[PDB]
Amino acid sequence: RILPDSVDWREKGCVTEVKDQGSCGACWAFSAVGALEAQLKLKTGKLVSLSAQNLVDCSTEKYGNKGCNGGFMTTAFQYIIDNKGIDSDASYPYKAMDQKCQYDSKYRAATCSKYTELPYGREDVLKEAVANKGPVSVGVDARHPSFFLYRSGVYYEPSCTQNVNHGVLVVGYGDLNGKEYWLVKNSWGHNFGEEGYIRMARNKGNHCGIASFPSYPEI
Amino acid sequence: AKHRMVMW
Ligand SMILES: [Cl-]
Ligand SMILES: [Cl-]
Ligand SMILES: [Cl-]
Ligand SMILES: [Cl-]
Ligand SMILES: [Cl-]
Repeated sequence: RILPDSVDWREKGCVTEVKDQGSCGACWAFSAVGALEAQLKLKTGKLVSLSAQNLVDCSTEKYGNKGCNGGFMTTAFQYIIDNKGIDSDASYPYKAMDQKCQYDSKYRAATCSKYTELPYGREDVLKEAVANKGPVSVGVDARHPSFFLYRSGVYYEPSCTQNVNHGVLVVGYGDLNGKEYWLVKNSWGHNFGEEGYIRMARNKGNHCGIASFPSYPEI
Repeated sequence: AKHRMVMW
């Protein structure tokens, strides 16, 4: 296999609508469902938004996760594996608050058989995974207003570190007139960035920790 | 080394 110079999973219909997590630290759950959504499309041909709320409510203390106070994409995947399913967004809609677990196997929209973690800081391996496996869940350092106020172009933040805090989804990569980037789906609604997306600097020494903790699920 | 996705 030869790696393409650019990849965009939106062009294979493997990426759902941008979501808005609202005033709730559930980025981890959106990142996890976004990665699984792509695998579901590849597996079944169906593009279905999966329930971030299912994860907030049900993948809890046993998985190190704390609902609107943060969690882990990797252990979200493990909950879906353990639970033998996750509900669709439409059946278990998102409320930007912690709720009682309400999973109902009757509305299961996807399963998960395994997940894979990529080596820390390896943007070459991240590129390979995005090209050959699908969108990849990642953490980034987003605790800078420059991130919240991003509008267009390739984002580069000299104040960034590799200590990541915010879960997002890499759905592609490319370059903008030679400025290489990662195409990142955020969960701050469509008014964020470029229609909900941010293009973050690529091959700039693991900029903002984008390749610090990548993972992706399979079905 | 992975931290929750704490300072939200
Ligand atoms: Cl957030
Ligand atoms: Cl920080
Ligand atoms: Cl939105
Ligand atoms: Cl909107
Ligand atoms: Cl944060």
